[PDB]
Amino acid sequence: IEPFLRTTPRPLRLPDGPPCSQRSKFLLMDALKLSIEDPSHEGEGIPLYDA
Amino acid sequence: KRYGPALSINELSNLAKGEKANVLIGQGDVVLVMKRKRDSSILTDSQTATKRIRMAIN
Amino acid sequence: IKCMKTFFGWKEPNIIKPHEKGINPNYLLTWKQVLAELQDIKNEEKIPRTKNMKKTSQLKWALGENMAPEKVDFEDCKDVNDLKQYDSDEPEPRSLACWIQSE
Amino acid sequence: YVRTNGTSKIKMKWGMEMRRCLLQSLQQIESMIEAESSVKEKDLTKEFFEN
Amino acid sequence: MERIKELRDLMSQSRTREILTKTTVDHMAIIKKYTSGRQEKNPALRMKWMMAMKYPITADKRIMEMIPERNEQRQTLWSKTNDAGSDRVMVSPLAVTWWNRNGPTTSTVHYPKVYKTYFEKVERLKHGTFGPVHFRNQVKIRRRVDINPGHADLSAKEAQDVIMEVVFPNEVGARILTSESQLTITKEKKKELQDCKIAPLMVAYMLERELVRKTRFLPVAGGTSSVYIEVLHLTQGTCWEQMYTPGGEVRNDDVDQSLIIAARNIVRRATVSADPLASLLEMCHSTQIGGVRMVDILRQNPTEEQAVDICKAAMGLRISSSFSFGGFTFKRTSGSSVKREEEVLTGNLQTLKIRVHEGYEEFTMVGRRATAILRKATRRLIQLIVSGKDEQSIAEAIIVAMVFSQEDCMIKAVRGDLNFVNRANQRLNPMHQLLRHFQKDAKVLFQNWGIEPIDNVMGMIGILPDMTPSTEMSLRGVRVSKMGVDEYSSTERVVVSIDRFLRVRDQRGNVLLSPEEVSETQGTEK
Amino acid sequence: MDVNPTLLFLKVPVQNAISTTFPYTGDPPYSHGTGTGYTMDTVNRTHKYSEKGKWTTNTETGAPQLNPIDGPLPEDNEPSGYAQTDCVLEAMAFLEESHPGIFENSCLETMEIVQQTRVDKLTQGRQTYDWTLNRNQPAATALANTIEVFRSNGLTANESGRLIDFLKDVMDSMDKEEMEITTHFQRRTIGKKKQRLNKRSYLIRALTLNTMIATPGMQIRGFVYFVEALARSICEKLEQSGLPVGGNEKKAKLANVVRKMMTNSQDTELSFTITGDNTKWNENQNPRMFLAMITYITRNQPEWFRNVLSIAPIMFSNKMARLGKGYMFESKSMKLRTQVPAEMLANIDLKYFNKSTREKIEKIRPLLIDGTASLSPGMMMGMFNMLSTVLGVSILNLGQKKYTKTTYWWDGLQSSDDFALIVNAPNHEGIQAGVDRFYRTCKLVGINMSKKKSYINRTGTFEFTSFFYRYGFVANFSMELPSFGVSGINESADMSVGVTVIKNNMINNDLGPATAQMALQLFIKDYRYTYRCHRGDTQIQTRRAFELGKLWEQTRSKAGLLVSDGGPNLYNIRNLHIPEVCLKWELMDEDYQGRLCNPMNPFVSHKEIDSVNNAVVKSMEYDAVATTHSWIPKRNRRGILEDEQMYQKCCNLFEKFFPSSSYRRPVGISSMVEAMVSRARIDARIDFESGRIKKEEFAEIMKICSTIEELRRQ
Amino acid sequence: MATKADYTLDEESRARIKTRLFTIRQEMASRGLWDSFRQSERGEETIEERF
Amino acid sequence: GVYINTALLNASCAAMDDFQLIPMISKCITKEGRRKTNLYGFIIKGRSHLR
Amino acid sequence: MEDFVRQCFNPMIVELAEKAMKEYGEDPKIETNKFASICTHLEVCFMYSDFH
Ligand SMILES: [Mg+2]
Repeated sequence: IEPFLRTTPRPLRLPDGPPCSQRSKFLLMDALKLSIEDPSHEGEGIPLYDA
Repeated sequence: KRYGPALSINELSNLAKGEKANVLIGQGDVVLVMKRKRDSSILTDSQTATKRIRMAIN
Repeated sequence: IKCMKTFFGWKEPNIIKPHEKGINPNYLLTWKQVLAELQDIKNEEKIPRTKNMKKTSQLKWALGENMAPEKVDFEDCKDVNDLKQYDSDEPEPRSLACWIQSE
Repeated sequence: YVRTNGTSKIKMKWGMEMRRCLLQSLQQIESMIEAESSVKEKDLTKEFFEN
Repeated sequence: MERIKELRDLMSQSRTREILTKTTVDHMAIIKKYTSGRQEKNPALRMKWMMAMKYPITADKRIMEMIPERNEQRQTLWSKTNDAGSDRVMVSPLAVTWWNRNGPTTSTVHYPKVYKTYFEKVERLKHGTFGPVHFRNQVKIRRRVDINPGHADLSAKEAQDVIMEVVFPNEVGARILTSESQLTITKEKKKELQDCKIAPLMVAYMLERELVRKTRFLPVAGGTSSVYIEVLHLTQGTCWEQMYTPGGEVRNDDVDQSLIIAARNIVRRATVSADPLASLLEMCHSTQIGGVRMVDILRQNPTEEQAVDICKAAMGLRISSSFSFGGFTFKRTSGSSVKREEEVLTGNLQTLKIRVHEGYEEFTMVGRRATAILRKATRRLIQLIVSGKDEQSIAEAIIVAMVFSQEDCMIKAVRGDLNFVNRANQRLNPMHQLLRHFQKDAKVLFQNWGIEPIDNVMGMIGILPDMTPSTEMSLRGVRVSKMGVDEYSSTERVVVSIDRFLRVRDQRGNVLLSPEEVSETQGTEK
Repeated sequence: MDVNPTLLFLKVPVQNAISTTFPYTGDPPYSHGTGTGYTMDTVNRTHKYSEKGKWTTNTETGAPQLNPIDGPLPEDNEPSGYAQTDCVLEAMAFLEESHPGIFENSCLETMEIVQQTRVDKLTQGRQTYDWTLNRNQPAATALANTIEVFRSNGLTANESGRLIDFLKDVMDSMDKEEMEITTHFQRRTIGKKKQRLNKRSYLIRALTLNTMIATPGMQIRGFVYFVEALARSICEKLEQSGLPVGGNEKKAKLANVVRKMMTNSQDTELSFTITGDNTKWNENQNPRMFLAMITYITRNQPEWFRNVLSIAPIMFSNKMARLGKGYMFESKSMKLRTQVPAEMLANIDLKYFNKSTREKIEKIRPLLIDGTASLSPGMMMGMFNMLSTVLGVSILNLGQKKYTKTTYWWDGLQSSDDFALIVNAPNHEGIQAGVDRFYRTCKLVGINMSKKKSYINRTGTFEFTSFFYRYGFVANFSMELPSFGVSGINESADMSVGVTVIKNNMINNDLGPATAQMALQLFIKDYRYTYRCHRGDTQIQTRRAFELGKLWEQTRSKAGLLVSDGGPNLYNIRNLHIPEVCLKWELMDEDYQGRLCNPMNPFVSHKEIDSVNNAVVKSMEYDAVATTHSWIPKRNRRGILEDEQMYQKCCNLFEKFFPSSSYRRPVGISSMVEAMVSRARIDARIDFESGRIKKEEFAEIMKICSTIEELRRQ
Repeated sequence: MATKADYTLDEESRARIKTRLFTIRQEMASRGLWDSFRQSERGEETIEERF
Repeated sequence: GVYINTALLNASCAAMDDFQLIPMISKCITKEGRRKTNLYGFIIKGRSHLR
Repeated sequence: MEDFVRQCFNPMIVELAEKAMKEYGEDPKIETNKFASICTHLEVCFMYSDFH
């Protein structure tokens, strides 16, 4: 049994190299959306018409 | 075969007292059955011989 | 106890006309408890003056102990959707029935 | 931003399951709420969500 | 016709004919497990994918004559196609909804009758009563509990027989046609379901669900009745609780009490008899409990008591390797002990012939109102832990445990004679007499038992001799847990030996059960 | 300000907020971490741990084999499988001494199980390595194929219908001099193919583990099954075990052990708890050790029982591990890819493989026989978990104060993979001595405790198989949140399963009221989206929307319609247990009620009882009313059987004549064909009698029945 | 079967014995033990299971 | 993400061997309580002959 | 099987079968096919001689 008392632990060493790159499926904080406040146009609901 | 063509269980009710016929029991097992004539049951069997052999052993 | 012992027509209790706005099964359960407690008393020898029924779920439910609203200051219950003044509403009118005449 | 990506049926299903994330969050706070209620013997939804 | 022509086609081929003629009907269900298909992993993903198709629902050929090809909007309901492996035509959810909105209509008079269980749940909920919630620490003791109220508690075999007679009238096995007891329930159901078009397999499954008993191991903190288990989610929580009462009908039977009384009478009257074994056997074979022979009930009911256990041992069966002492079901858990006979002089100058266990044994006891553990050495009480709702339960449990320990310290602490005799005027064994004596009064023993300090830790508190909580001092090896202790999780049933004296002896030579341990209380036969 | 939820562990103790340390809610969508290289590493490391043992040559397969048993005592802390037979026998002796009669009663129950079991049980396993086709196949199809091959090879003991009969059939097969495999070519024309396997080839195929972790063939299922039955029987009677109990009993066991070890501790005794894991469980469990312990367990027993129980370890001790698909070679110059099967890995140059793979192949070449590596020492997962648990519990039980002869003494649980020791002693020197003795004894028995994954803290807190114990509070996260999406059986089945799983989580999984309400909301939304059954009022323009709109415009009591027919959801913590059709039966309109429940609708299908109102996931049972919304969805889709569906075709047309066959396992001595013949004759006779059938049909039926009789007699 | 077909008992008792044995067979089969029982009979003696 | 993956899978099943243009659309409720529609971007799916 | 024999037949006949086998130094718990055969034998014997 090795004593564990307030001094033994150390931080975990991260790997060195270049900065890591985004890999998400889609944009998260840099997205922009083209908006229509009220889709009251003909044939509403279909994704193509709204787009 | 002598007793006649096999009957369905649902139609056994037409059998006369003590008449014996062929009926399909289980999942397709034709057997020859009869109505009872002696008003007994299978429970009382072996009781007399049970007591007799119990006396014999002891 | 002696008056009860004079009857022997006891059946299994069952509900014919149930309490529409109430607890029907627990009435049956508490009646059964009463009968069983009386038999247990009969089984005793040094019977005291009176016997107190043990606390049971059906007993509390029939009495209403478990249906009694609790107590809390108005500060901690003001924000209740259906918190209203006691139902001081005039009871609904009822037509005259011939059974009181017979009574 | 144009990019080329790939998706598998399992990945699409896991994407459509993201709403379950909601539940997870609640399951970690409610317990805490309940915990304090146990130590206080009273509800604590208001004294937490409105205090 | 179609069936016989298909059979002829099957017989034409060599392999199908060989399998038909070789395999006996007994093994039919064995060749029903030889499926060459492939089970669909992750069926949720498969369903999501399938629903997008045009015709993901399979219907039968007859649909072609009732549902037209297209509706008013010319949508395609059913397609001229067939499934992979059969002639099931392909149809879309549109077909289902069209059938619902415009299909032929009938009377569902039998649906409530077939589905009485679900509608019973509906009624029980519809007439319930609620009460104020309470927030506090919740203790959910774990135990076995019923599931489905409204059951007849029939054995699976009996339920199968009833179903076979009810819905399969002309396909019943030989046992029924060589049977006499035509159960009243069977005729009742046959009358109820006279003209029922529901699928017979559905009817059979529903009757099986309705007439069978089921039990589950759950943590409960309140009412344990069957109708109180179906709403356990609504009633008990980790920090809260809900006052609720079902408003249907309870079917609490009483046959268990009748069996208790019958077994007690049999043992009490056979212990004095010349040949208790054969005598008790003859009685059990020729006795009827409410119109049914007691043998069926003994084989069916899972009762646990000294009288019934000794009856099983005499008849020959498996019983729990434990004894219900002082109203508490005991169970050994660890260690081993050896039984030694000795003579002990009490504090009243009374000599008693006793048999004490020597060894470092451990037991768990579960009573009606408490749960406890006891580690005992050779004639030495080592550790005792108890947890109970009330102080009186605590005290009775501790008294039972200490009398079981049979230590020498309490022997000198006996005050008054121990001449208790049961209602039959049969001398009681020394341990039971000591148990009753200490039940009557144990203050003197408490004063002279043992007192020592205890370290204070969370979750457990001490007890002073006057049976009051304490944190700084308690009795020797006596402690109480502020949290409920979960009961025993399993029981061991082992082969046991029974002597003519109705004493059950274990394979190691020790004794397990005795008629003297049977309570002499009298009840009434419901 | 930077969000850093880990700091939350400065106020909320780790155990209380452990839910935050579990990232995924469900199966992560990659399922990686397996391959042929992994099998090479496993074989190499297993033979490394046992390298110091004796090297022998098997007389049947000719493969080298290793024997670490009774090897030299370990000198270092590296994992060693050099178990001693004498020590394990002494440990088992003490275990029996402290639990007399456990072995005997377990043996009796196992004997009963052996006697009563059936062959078809082996169709309830997972993916299985069909040796006949030399590839993975379903359990049912694999069993059918093995039965076909044995029948073609004059082995029909399994025809009796008993598992032990199938084991005797396998016994007959493996001593056979040659095995003949027949196959059909299903297109274009059909042909036949015959293949002959010598004794050694079939022997190797029987002792192979296809690796995809690995799955043995039908040869070695029954023996391990019976040994597992024995181990389960022994463990059911042990308090310190951790199997095969469920979620609720684990908490009780943990609380019991901790209270027993803590309360019994006096004011002058120090207690500690070691939460630990085993270095490499299945790589250091020598089959010989299990054979020795089974020999001790089955002392003074019938010889047939002893041999049936001893075959499994004997079979496993000379087992072969397959090397999967092979390797992939890519050339960038011509962008050319090829697949090299592992079979030729024995005789392929060592220049196409990187350094690590070169080392693996160099180490594994001497042990490679017929494309399979001989792995005598060590074991594979998922087969001998319970017996290993028994051995662990034995070594734990050895800790009783009487055995140790000194002040220190230990106890605790053991669930094979992980464990939690508890040690009591007077001083910290006593605790150290107790832990040292426990460690050395575990080493001698051949068990290595993961020193890195195992930590020791004063009694009160620990972990055990994802159950976190903190001062009496036990947190359960073994399975985490279940799948609340539509299971995918059908409309009614999915609805019932979702509501029932929410209810069960509330009862057992400590789920909250608000959490249950949100789960119900999410489930109803998912259901409505999936089944195109959106509200009749709402406009979402799906394929089904028009008909639902017409239905809604037709009915009157729109609150009664089912969710799948465009109706409001009426569930809550109140009525989670009520089936939908009942929950709103009273409100249902008369015409909608009649149509929805018309039993002559063509969309209702019922299968055998085992698959009625029950779903396989472990399995769960749900309650629902058989309505028009109980349809069954469409099915999606070298073979020894000429017609894969001959058995399914055969069982069908039995249900026709005898519907009861679907409900209960039919029993009869007459062959089937005569059963259909008699039933058909009786039915035709009564049908004629009624007047709904004329003379021509009667004559045709009797001619056909007579012809079937002649066909079957010949 | 019997010698000369001179069955001592009357049809009723023969039927009773036949039917008792038939029911025993059906129960043994439904309990998954009929096969082993029929197997263990070797001529005129019953032998222990051997493996 | 839920909308993206739902549209992707539905088009994949419905359009097996075509290049389908799938707008990335979402719906929302503004502070004024108006049904707003947002267009993040577009997605083009390749061959969806998935087994 | 052994449990089935114990439950399905009259217990007295079970006792007779047990005694008859124990005469040969056999244990039913090790051999049950012989036990069931002997129980069937005694049952058919006592059925034959009954009610006459
Ligand atoms: Mg661990």
